[PDB]
Amino acid sequence: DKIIHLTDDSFDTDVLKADGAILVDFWAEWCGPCKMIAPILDEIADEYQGKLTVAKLNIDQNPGTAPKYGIRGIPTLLLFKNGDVAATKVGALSKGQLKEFLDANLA
Repeated sequence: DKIIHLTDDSFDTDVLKADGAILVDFWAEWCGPCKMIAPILDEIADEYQGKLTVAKLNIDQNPGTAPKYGIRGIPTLLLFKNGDVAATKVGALSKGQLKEFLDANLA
């Protein structure tokens, strides 16, 4: 619904050319922690509408994008502000932990 579903072709447009903040989630289907945080990312899209947009890129279906941001470990949450990484979070975390990360880097 409110979450952008990225591909390798849509990443520049959806992410790098966006006028505002976008939380990108680099994930895969076999990754248990990625699946842990997925419903938390749905809640965050709701609570932070007007402040931020959530986007997801699946690194198996789209294998070109991840090695440009040096990703070696999933889930990796990267926060962008007009196309530049502001903040990096590696591994699973809770709703409250993710909020705290957002509130402090939304800045």
